[PDB]
Amino acid sequence: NLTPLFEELLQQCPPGGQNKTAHMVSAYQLAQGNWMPTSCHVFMGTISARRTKTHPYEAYVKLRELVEEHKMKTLCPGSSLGKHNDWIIGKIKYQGNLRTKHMLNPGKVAEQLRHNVYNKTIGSVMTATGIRLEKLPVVRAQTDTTNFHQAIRDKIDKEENLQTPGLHKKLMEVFNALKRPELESSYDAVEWEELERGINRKGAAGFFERKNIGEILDSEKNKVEEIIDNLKKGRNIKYYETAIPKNEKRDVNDDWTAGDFVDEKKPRVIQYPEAKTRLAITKVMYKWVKQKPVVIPGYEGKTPLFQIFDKVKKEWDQFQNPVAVSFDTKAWDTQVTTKDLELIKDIQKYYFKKKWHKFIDTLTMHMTEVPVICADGEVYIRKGQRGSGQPDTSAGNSMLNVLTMVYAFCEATGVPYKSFDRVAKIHVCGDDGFLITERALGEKFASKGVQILAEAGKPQKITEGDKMKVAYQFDDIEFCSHTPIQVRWSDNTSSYMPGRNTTTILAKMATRLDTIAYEKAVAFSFLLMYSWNPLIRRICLLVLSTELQVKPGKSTTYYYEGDPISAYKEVIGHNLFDLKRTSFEKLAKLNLSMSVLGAWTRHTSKRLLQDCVNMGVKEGNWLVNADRLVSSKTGNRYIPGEGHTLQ
Repeated sequence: NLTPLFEELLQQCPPGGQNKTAHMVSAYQLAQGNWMPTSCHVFMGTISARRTKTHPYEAYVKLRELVEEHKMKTLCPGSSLGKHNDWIIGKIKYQGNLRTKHMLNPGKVAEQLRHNVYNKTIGSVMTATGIRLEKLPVVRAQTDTTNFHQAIRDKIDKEENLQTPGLHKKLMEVFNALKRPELESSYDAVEWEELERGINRKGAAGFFERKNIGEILDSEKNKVEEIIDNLKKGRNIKYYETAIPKNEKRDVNDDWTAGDFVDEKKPRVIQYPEAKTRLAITKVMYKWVKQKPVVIPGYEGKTPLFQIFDKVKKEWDQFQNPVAVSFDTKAWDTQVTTKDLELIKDIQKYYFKKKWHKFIDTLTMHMTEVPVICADGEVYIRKGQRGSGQPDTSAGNSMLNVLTMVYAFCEATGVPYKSFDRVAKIHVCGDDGFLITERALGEKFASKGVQILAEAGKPQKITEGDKMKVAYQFDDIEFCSHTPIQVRWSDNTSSYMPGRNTTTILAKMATRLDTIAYEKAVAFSFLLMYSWNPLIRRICLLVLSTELQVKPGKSTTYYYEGDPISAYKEVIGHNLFDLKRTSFEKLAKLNLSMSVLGAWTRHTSKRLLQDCVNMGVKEGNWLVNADRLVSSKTGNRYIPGEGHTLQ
């Protein structure tokens, strides 16, 4: 009866190792009585206990006392600064004002010297149909400096999470089972041309950096190569990261993205090393941080969003009663421990050539304890954790996440590490992800996994009944802020597309953070993902019919060469005209938020179709005739030119 209070309390106990020297009892076992707790040091949901005719309520109180005693005996151990970073001291000009409780705020340096706006064409397309933009949810809002200081105190300002003893030994036991020995010690850095190929010249400037990436590349490339050598030999350098709030002017991505969802998952606190330091890290570790080739099992950072759910359902279909168990770690970046970072270090040393291990052993040391500069000049010393702007973020988090989840899953079920790829499939993109396995294993892992994942220091989001999110049918999987939605093509074949709430799609489509060429690029980018949504599909076509003489802009996720309907068929595998049905039920779910907020009218759907037909019945070759129902209504079809989709 009193069993849950033990389970909730067990999520607060310090991680311990196997203690065979005493009796280790379960949370349900404690609720049965005749058991008095002997230590709040917990291991796999068990604690050392003695049998002594106890009342349950007493056992909890002794545990509450055991835990409270330790909490007031293991708080403020103390923050220390590493010598290799002493150089930052000489830069303080004023006293510190962060009022941090767990990390040093040694002072402030001297300072140096964006709005949410609507896309004029798209927005005029929506409004003309009765969509009320004001009713759409806010997206990509910025935050004030006072919330920023409190945000850092709220989420960053935390000591490293305690982890189970010897864990990283076990995590290496898992990695050895999925190493790719045909590549051991085979990675080398790439040359300047390969690095500059896929790069944004507008890469974010450091706090002490004046020039962007494109400027740093065009003129100070020699400076970057100097950084590498000092690291190549194990020499300290001026490592610092700049802290700005998400959607500040310098929240700019160095590398390509798969969609707007990546920006949505960025923490409230963006932390990145200098443009020059990022370039040095990227030129050296290119094959890792960009996962070329992919050696992280189930890493979907390169999988385009329109492929992922087709790719997964092919795995889904091979199980007897599959479930998908979601990973939902609370603010992952703040939970990377120092010991976790050397686990990636020891892994990066595995795949890199012998001539770079000193580089890695050194750069890890800096990342063990990083000096960070706020936008306003306040300086704090972060104990470990992952900076969202580091080049190793997605690569390092992803490989970190798989090992951690496999450990939690395998130890929860009894499945041996070497047998995993046989009884389960996993897919991750940074901290977000899930695993597929049989309902038996999935329900077992989902119930015990929350506590185990607390013992490894990756606490999950508080959920109902302390159980991980379990998907029992395919299109309930949630991944990368999207979810599978079925479509049936004209040839009676089925595929899945990335589904998402209609409200969210409209908002992210109608806005930007501070031209008509751009809006056609957005229209195409959204069309590749959301052609299942008849509202979006037709809005997108209308924008594409707008001033056909203009070429599409190239600043966003995708753009097209030539006729766009061809580009759709090139990557999707079917012509847009072949979309005959969108999954009936799932569309109802995703459109509900539209009616919840009242963002549309009872005739909005019809007014949009009727708006598209008006442009479509006129004689000639019109984009809107790609829509099967529009073409069914106009009697004419769209005949595509040549087309190609490019990033």
